[PDB]
Amino acid sequence: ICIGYHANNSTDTVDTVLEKNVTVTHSVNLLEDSHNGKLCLLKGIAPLQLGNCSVAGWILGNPECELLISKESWSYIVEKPNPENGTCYPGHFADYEELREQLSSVSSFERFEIFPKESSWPNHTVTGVSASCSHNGKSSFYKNLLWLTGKNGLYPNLSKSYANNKEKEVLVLWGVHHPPNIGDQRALYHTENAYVSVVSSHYSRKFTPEIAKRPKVRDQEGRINYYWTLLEPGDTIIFEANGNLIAPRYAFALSRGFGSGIINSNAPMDECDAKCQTPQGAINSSLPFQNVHPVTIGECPKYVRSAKLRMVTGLRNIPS
Amino acid sequence: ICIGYHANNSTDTVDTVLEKNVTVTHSVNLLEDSHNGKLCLLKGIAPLQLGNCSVAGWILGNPECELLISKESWSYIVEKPNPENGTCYPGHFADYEELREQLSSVSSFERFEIFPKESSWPNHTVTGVSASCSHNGKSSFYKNLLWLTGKNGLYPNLSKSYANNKEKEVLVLWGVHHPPNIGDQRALYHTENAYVSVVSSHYSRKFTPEIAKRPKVRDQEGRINYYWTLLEPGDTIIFEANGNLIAPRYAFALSRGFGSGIINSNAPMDECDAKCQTPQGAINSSLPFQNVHPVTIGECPKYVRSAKLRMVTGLRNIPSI
Amino acid sequence: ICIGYHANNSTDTVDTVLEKNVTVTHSVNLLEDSHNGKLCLLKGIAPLQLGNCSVAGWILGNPECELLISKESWSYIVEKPNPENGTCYPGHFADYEELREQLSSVSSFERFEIFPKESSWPNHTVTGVSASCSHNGKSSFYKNLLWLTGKNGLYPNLSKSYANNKEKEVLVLWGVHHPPNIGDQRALYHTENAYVSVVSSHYSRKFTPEIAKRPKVRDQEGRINYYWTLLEPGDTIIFEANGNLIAPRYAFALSRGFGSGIINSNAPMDECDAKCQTPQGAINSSLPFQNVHPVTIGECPKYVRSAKLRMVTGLRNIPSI
Amino acid sequence: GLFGAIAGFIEGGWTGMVDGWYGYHHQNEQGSGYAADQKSTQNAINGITNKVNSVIEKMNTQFTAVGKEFNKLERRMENLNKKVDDGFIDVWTYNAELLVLLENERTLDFHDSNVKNLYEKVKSQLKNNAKEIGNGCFEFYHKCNDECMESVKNGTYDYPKYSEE
Amino acid sequence: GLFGAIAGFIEGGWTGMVDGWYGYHHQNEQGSGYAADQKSTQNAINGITNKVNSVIEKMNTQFTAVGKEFNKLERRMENLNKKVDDGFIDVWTYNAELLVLLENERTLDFHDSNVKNLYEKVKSQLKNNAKEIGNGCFEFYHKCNDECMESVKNGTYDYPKYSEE
Amino acid sequence: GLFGAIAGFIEGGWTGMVDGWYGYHHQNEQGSGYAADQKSTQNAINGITNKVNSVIEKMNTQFTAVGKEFNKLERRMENLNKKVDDGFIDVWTYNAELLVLLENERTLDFHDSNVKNLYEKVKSQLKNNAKEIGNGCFEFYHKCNDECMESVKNGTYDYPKYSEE
Ligand SMILES: *[C@@H]1O[C@H](CO)[C@@H](O[C@@H]2O[C@H](CO)[C@@H](O[C@@H]3O[C@H](CO[C@H]4O[C@H](CO)[C@@H](O)[C@H](O)[C@@H]4O)[C@@H](O)[C@H](O[C@H]4O[C@H](CO)[C@@H](O)[C@H](O)[C@@H]4O[C@@H]4O[C@H](CO)[C@@H](O)[C@H](O)[C@H]4NC(C)=O)[C@@H]3O)[C@H](O)[C@H]2NC(C)=O)[C@H](O)[C@H]1NC(C)=O
Ligand SMILES: *[C@@H]1O[C@H](CO)[C@@H](O[C@@H]2O[C@H](CO)[C@@H](O[C@@H]3O[C@H](CO[C@H]4O[C@H](CO)[C@@H](O)[C@H](O)[C@@H]4O)[C@@H](O)[C@H](O[C@H]4O[C@H](CO)[C@@H](O)[C@H](O)[C@@H]4O[C@@H]4O[C@H](CO)[C@@H](O)[C@H](O)[C@H]4NC(C)=O)[C@@H]3O)[C@H](O)[C@H]2NC(C)=O)[C@H](O)[C@H]1NC(C)=O
Ligand SMILES: *[C@@H]1O[C@H](CO)[C@@H](O[C@@H]2O[C@H](CO)[C@@H](O[C@@H]3O[C@H](CO[C@H]4O[C@H](CO)[C@@H](O)[C@H](O)[C@@H]4O)[C@@H](O)[C@H](O[C@H]4O[C@H](CO)[C@@H](O)[C@H](O)[C@@H]4O[C@@H]4O[C@H](CO)[C@@H](O)[C@H](O)[C@H]4NC(C)=O)[C@@H]3O)[C@H](O)[C@H]2NC(C)=O)[C@H](O)[C@H]1NC(C)=O
Ligand SMILES: *[C@@H]1O[C@H](CO)[C@@H](O[C@@H]2O[C@H](CO)[C@@H](O[C@@H]3O[C@H](CO)[C@@H](O)[C@H](O[C@H]4O[C@H](CO)[C@@H](O)[C@H](O)[C@@H]4O[C@@H]4O[C@H](CO)[C@@H](O)[C@H](O)[C@H]4NC(C)=O)[C@@H]3O)[C@H](O)[C@H]2NC(C)=O)[C@H](O)[C@H]1NC(C)=O
Ligand SMILES: *[C@@H]1O[C@H](CO)[C@@H](O[C@@H]2O[C@H](CO)[C@@H](O[C@@H]3O[C@H](CO)[C@@H](O)[C@H](O[C@H]4O[C@H](CO)[C@@H](O)[C@H](O)[C@@H]4O)[C@@H]3O)[C@H](O)[C@H]2NC(C)=O)[C@H](O)[C@H]1NC(C)=O
Ligand SMILES: *[C@@H]1O[C@H](CO)[C@@H](O[C@@H]2O[C@H](CO)[C@@H](O[C@@H]3O[C@H](CO)[C@@H](O)[C@H](O[C@H]4O[C@H](CO)[C@@H](O)[C@H](O)[C@@H]4O)[C@@H]3O)[C@H](O)[C@H]2NC(C)=O)[C@H](O)[C@H]1NC(C)=O
Ligand SMILES: *[C@@H]1O[C@H](CO)[C@@H](O)[C@H](O)[C@H]1NC(C)=O
Ligand SMILES: *[C@@H]1O[C@H](CO)[C@@H](O)[C@H](O)[C@H]1NC(C)=O
Ligand SMILES: *[C@@H]1O[C@H](CO)[C@@H](O)[C@H](O)[C@H]1NC(C)=O
Ligand SMILES: *[C@@H]1O[C@H](CO)[C@@H](O)[C@H](O)[C@H]1NC(C)=O
Ligand SMILES: *[C@@H]1O[C@H](CO)[C@@H](O)[C@H](O)[C@H]1NC(C)=O
Ligand SMILES: *[C@@H]1O[C@H](CO)[C@@H](O)[C@H](O)[C@H]1NC(C)=O
Ligand SMILES: *[C@@H]1O[C@H](CO)[C@@H](O)[C@H](O)[C@H]1NC(C)=O
Ligand SMILES: *[C@@H]1O[C@H](CO)[C@@H](O)[C@H](O)[C@H]1NC(C)=O
Ligand SMILES: *[C@@H]1O[C@H](CO)[C@@H](O)[C@H](O)[C@H]1NC(C)=O
Ligand SMILES: *[C@@H]1O[C@H](CO)[C@@H](O)[C@H](O)[C@H]1NC(C)=O
Ligand SMILES: [Zn+2]
Ligand SMILES: [Zn+2]
Repeated sequence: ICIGYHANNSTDTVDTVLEKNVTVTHSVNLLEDSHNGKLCLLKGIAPLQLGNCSVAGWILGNPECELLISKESWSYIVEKPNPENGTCYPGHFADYEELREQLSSVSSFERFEIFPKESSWPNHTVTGVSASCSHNGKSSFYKNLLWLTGKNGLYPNLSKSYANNKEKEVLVLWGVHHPPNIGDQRALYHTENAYVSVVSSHYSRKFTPEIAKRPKVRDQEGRINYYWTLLEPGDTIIFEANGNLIAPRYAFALSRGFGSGIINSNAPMDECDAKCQTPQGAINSSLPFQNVHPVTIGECPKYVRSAKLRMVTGLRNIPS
Repeated sequence: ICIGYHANNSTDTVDTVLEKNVTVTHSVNLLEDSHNGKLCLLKGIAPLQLGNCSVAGWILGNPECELLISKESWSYIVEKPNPENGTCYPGHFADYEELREQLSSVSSFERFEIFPKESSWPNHTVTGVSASCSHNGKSSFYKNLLWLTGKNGLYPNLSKSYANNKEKEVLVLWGVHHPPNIGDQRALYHTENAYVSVVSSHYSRKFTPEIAKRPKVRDQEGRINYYWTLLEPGDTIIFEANGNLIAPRYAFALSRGFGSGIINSNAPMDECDAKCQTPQGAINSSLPFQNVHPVTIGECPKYVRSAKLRMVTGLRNIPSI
Repeated sequence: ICIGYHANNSTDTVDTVLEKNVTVTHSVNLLEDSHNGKLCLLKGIAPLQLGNCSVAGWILGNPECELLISKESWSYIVEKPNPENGTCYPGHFADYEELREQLSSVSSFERFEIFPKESSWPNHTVTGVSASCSHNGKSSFYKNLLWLTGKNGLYPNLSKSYANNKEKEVLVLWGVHHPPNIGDQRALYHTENAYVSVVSSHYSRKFTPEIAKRPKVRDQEGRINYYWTLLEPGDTIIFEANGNLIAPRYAFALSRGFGSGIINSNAPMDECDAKCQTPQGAINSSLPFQNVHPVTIGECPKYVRSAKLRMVTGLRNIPSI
Repeated sequence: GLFGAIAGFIEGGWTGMVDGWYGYHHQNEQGSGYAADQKSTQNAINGITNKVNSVIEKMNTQFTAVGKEFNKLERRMENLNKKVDDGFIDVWTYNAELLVLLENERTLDFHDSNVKNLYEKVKSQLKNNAKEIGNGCFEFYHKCNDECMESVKNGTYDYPKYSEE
Repeated sequence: GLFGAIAGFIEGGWTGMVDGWYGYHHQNEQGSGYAADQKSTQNAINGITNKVNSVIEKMNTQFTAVGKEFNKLERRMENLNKKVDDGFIDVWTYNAELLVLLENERTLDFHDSNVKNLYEKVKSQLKNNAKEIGNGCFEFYHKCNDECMESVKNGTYDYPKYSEE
Repeated sequence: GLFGAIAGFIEGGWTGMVDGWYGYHHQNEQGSGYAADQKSTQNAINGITNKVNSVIEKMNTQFTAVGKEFNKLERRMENLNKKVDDGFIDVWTYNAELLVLLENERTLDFHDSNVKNLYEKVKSQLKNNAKEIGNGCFEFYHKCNDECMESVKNGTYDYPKYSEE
């Protein structure tokens, strides 16, 4: 009778302390390296795939973002690294990176017209576009904002209020226009002082137009600075202006949720129902570690820089 | 002669690497799980109990915070998650969250009347209160700020200066008021242009009033924006305004220290002494780990989400022959 | 025949899990504790030694920082903990700390006269200095900005544009002057309105002078606020103004690079070629850890608070034949 | 390695042996073969399954961790985010890599103990009944058939020693 | 477990023995009883006391750690704060749980070593002086009285072996 | 300590022995001396060198990390920054110190095993050819010269026992 141990044909290398390249009979992967390569769903729900639009263009309605206006639910957001459709008319997006974080929290929308184009602004012209915001061969403008202009040689004092009876927080966006000439300012709003007041119960900001010559971006010398605020259930927001107001047309009743986020990726869309998604692809998660991408969405394994993570289960293999 | 080992009836469960539920002769709970349940003292000194007041009210002196004005030294601060007093006059508290962090460093106060109400402003009416800031049924205002108004149909040019001889940093507070009508602006301050200048050697800001209609908050259509700055030893602060200045009355000479903090807690106060305080209760720290709360104050065991942290000391237990 | 083990005279104490003070035959220090004591070079290239100047003064051209204007390349930057040469003419430095973080990435400069003193401003006097910015006994001014004044009782509408053809981001600086009196404002710019427009395709700001009496710092009651913006390749920056514009004179075409940084250190400069530099001194990095300083430059050992970290290699020492 | 059995006085494993990690190779007149042990084998499998499972358990699944997008004036905060993101990945990498490295040695030393502990419990069984060659083998002076040989699992022996001294 | 003593060739512990972790149960004609060892016992307590204290030493007390309360426009900075605070709690929770888990197997095997180290040093003393039964006991050829029995702590024996063959 | 060799049945080391970690001290009539082992020493050197190299490998070089200078209305971001810097220093200090502390006992016990593994393979070779005294030494009944002495590392023995019984 002889007492011994098992051995097989296994070529499973393992790095232990005091000895490398140690072949062993049994082990376990312990690290996920392969990925699906495609943009999957997330436990059924589909991601907000933005295409050529940036979040700025998606939420403001860059007219070239026509198709994104429909979708009001999603599991996560995917954005191109350099989307050419966004603030089609030049201007600054106040707290833009934050609105990304606000929306990165959002799980569902209720897009609704706070101030309907027809009948919200009588006595003010609303038929105003820019070649900067051109769509389908014609000059256009954002679908969610609205350019108020003087009507019949007059831009009468403006004052509009909205009441949040949506029992959800309502994201209102608006803009202020700065003409390049004093000529453009006088012909457009028929006044040179021009105030623009926006008041919620916890938000106040008075904008005044700074007229000056600026370098042409999207062949436009003027600018429209884009602002926005959250309006809690019950709150009312008061709009007052003498001219230069880029009024809100469509707003959003935001629904908050659990882990969502914006990712950058060139991976294609598929019908796979993955539980974890990364910019590189989905992951069929069973292991504790992974090394495909630090960006991750859902229930996923911890990302690590490692290549191996061997972890023997059996014993040394010694044939011959 | 026989070689063997000790054993008892101990039921001390322990998870080892190759076996869970391993019974052992001796072990030790390496993790603290029980807590005092009350807001205790911290090495004898008591914490600043804000009651129904928020930091906004305590530092501005919400008349309804009558009782917090005495305490001027403390080990830590307790705040209700949703404190019902605070501002009381609607507006923005410029940099609120930083000022909370500023006081989180403070170990003691010396509240003093930088601009005494009586004799600071002759030729300016200083008798101003609001129903929005009511105390004991009557209309009132903050204890530390002051609302200057026109006197005899006149709001003369204002310039008041303070030079810091307290050789401690002085937290200077003030505010600017925004009427809803042009009438209130004109009827109250006797001018519609209205400037408000506040200039130190490290702080300069010019304030101008924005008149407009706003949603009613605390039955008020106007607003008062609350500002503030620390003024280092030797420095001077100059307040100038043509109207709309809520002048400072009391400011604070800060003494900085280590270890205080702002915690939110509904646990009650007692006379127990304790080395560690959490929003949940005090902790009698002798272990290196704990799991009652991630927020902690004083000298405490490091917080972990763990439930056991057992750590056997003895060996396996095998009774009954 | 007997079987035993090695021993030597080694006094290497080490700590095991169940025993302290274990003397052993062989070990390794595993932790770097000694350092060079001097600010050395880094793989040959030398640091931008700022001397008595602060970043604000170096990049603005504080006349007292005459000698720093030449250096346009470096491995790292050193600042005295209390540099007495900076913004000689008082004012706010808009986003100073950010401009510092901006310069931490820059590996090379290209300082060039964006708006040449002679020929950039005819019809405006540019020979304006202040005793606050005195250099070598005479009042001077910043070497990179330029003080535009009235000429022949007129401050004509100003407009100067620059186009970035350097294929690198151009760090443009400028400033706005706020007089203390209304007298100085009218006497200096011949107007009380005074606008200042600075416009890129990604930056727009209109500056206005807030005139008020302020505490004299560097015996000056006025102030100059320092603004700046990086200008992207292809972009153009337009400056328009009615007065109070401290125009840019010299700009910087920044070249970004790898791991550089700003450190505070009072150690002297030497000629050593260290692979790692810390505020305390250089480190001849071979060990995996270090404890001289948490701040580090180059490729260095991980900083830890530890004192020993021995790690035996040999075995227990049992001498005496 | 740590114990003298594997790669020590038992210089190899047996490709012939399947159905387990440890066992025996009896050389009897009623046929020979590699009878795989049962008690210590399943015990080692139990222990190794808990090691693995008790180790992946200590790793909570990474939930949504995405980039943060700072603006032109927030480089400091932009770097701080990177310092946190990287500083932690560095910590989890080390924790992950150092765990397999050290605990792999323990596992081999763990198996070594089991085989060496199996070499015992038979020397404690075959007290005087067989000549021990230091190769992990026992030549019986006995003529132990496949009935008493299968009695190495328990042991109720036709005990009398045969004169072989 | 790792060594064969506990739950191995000594399948149980002695409730009778107190005054130590290891010891003996001598069966002499002058009375029996559980004489608990001292040297290996106090030596073991020293080490376990060192391990425990050397482990809690490596854990500095916390201190005041307070929330940070951000505003409605500082959402990014809030998550980064939540990312740092949570990220560190995890690194400490994991480490703490993984430490007792790994170090428990080490302590249990340490007592195993200590016991197996005591089963020896008596076989090394009773070379030909007693019959070794694999239950951790030694039946003496000698009639070792309660004078030489306590001389198992050291051993200065009237050594000549008596035949029992 | 963990194994019975060091401070156990071989209570000491030999200053005389150099050129290796383990070996022998033969006391022969043809001269004595400290012939240091070769195979077990260099094998232990390979392992501890890999241990060390495998430990510092797992520690990335700290590239530029510098202070960040926050503003007067940025106490919060200033404190959060310090919370990160300190938190990571705390984690690396504990990871570093706890590793040498734990790995020190493992390294010492590793040598213990190597020596106890050398005490065997010689007790296992000199089955009946030498007297085993409990001080880690073997008294030859043989007068083993400098030919069979280097034949204890290996061996094709003039095996027949000559009587001393
Ligand atoms: C939604 O998103 C889509 C993208 O999917 C976007 O459509 C693109 O819009 C841009 C304009 O913003 C278009 O780029 C233009 O291309 C024109 C033709 O291409 C020329 O150059 C290429 C390469 O050399 C040649 O192959 C070709 O034969 C042409 O020479 C071009 O005419 C445009 O260039 C100038 O023209 C206009 C007015 O005439 C004016 O904006 C500028 O003068 C402009 O830029 C000039 O060049 C540089 C730029 O590198 C600039 O720095 C410089 O200041 C300008 N010069 C002067 C004197 O000022 C421009 O390059 C593009 O073709 C469109 N389509 C596609 C498929 O890309 C929509 O506009 C978006 N809709 C929204 C947001 O509503
Ligand atoms: C934080 O915020 C709250 C306010 O939101 C405040 O709590 C209340 O504080 C007030 C005092 O301002 C309490 O209100 C009443 O005061 C009367 C005075 O009591 C006598 O006490 C002595 C000796 O006799 C003297 O000093 C004094 O002059 C008086 O002689 C008292 O008569 C009131 O009692 C009850 O009567 C009515 C019935 O309708 C009711 O309106 C009161 O609210 C209270 O009703 C309820 O009954 C029972 C028994 O009291 C009680 O179990 C129940 O909780 C009460 N109500 C509620 C909603 O819980 C009363 O004392 C009042 O008790 C305090 N609590 C509440 C909930 O209002 C805190 O003091 C603030 N903390 C600070 C500022 O530190
Ligand atoms: C940061 O800021 C300070 C001030 O800007 C500066 O250092 C201090 O001040 C001066 C620099 O302005 C330092 O050096 C001086 O050198 C001059 C004379 O030496 C010769 O210098 C050059 C080159 O050789 C030539 O012009 C010519 O050869 C000069 O003769 C002179 O300015 C100083 O001389 C003495 O007299 C002045 C009055 O003019 C008096 O104020 C000084 O205190 C000084 O007395 C000397 O004190 C020092 C202290 O020990 C020492 O040298 C000795 O005891 C005294 N002199 C003698 C002969 O024994 C002076 O030599 C000066 O040393 C700096 N002081 C300290 C304490 O360091 C830094 O250099 C700046 N760093 C920068 C800008 O990077
Ligand atoms: C480049 O860097 C150099 C440093 O190498 C700078 O120079 C140093 O800094 C000061 C400005 O030049 C000089 O400081 C001096 O200190 C002396 C102390 O007695 C004295 O000469 C002055 O200080 C006070 O002295 C008097 C009191 O009796 C006052 O009349 C006098 O005006 C000063 O008074 C008050 O000082 C306090 C400070 O606590 C202030 O709070 C008050 O505001 C001051 N009074 C008033 C009315 O405002 C004098 O300041 C120092 O000599 C000088 N030189 C050196 C070598 O350090 C350069 O300025 C700098 N240049 C740049 C940046 O362009
Ligand atoms: C993102 O941006 C790019 C450009 O800004 C854009 O890619 C364009 O997509 C559309 C559709 O995929 C393409 O428009 C087509 O152009 C060619 C002909 O040159 C054809 O694919 C189409 O013509 C035929 O197809 C259909 C019949 O089977 C009919 O639809 C049609 O009448 C024709 O018969 C159509 O003209 C365009 O060419 C590309 N450009 C590229 C790929 O460079 C993309 O759509 C944008 N994504 C958005 C806005 O979501
Ligand atoms: C210190 O804190 C106390 C609370 O602890 C605070 O007093 C409370 O204030 C609110 C508002 O004054 C009260 O809540 C009210 O409930 C009553 C009846 O139950 C209503 O009349 C109020 O309704 C509104 O009425 C109109 C319709 O909406 C509006 O035009 C108007 O603006 C009112 O908001 C409101 O629902 C509450 O009763 C009191 N009292 C208590 C005990 O809570 C006090 O004001 C704080 N200190 C200071 C100085 O403000
Ligand atoms: C080991 O053996 C089986 C067949 O006996 C085979 O399927 C497997 O691929 C082999 N692996 C090798 C040779 O690496
Ligand atoms: C490492 O890899 C295999 C075994 O893992 C084997 O060839 C040898 O040990 C090493 N490689 C070479 C080329 O020797
Ligand atoms: C717009 O026009 C008429 C005046 O022509 C006015 O009576 C009416 O009320 C106005 N509607 C508004 C301001 O909504
Ligand atoms: C305003 O103050 C002046 C300051 O000298 C003083 O004469 C008087 O109290 C006031 N002026 C009046 C009452 O005309
Ligand atoms: C009072 O100050 C205002 C602005 O500060 C100014 O217009 C007015 O001339 C001043 N009155 C004086 C100096 O009498
Ligand atoms: C500052 O000066 C005033 C004099 O008006 C004095 O009352 C006060 O005590 C001084 N401060 C200190 C700390 O002494
Ligand atoms: C709890 O508090 C102290 C302070 O840590 C501690 O030493 C003591 O044993 C406990 N009991 C009492 C009554 O303080
Ligand atoms: C550590 O050991 C050294 C050398 O054996 C000795 O000098 C010193 O006293 C010891 N230190 C202790 C036990 O703290
Ligand atoms: C001032 O400069 C402008 C152009 O920069 C020129 O038109 C004008 O004639 C100049 N005036 C002089 C030189 O007096
Ligand atoms: C660094 O300095 C010299 C040159 O590299 C070298 O001889 C010395 O040993 C080094 N010091 C260390 C590694 O502490
Ligand atoms: Zn369309
Ligand atoms: Zn000079």
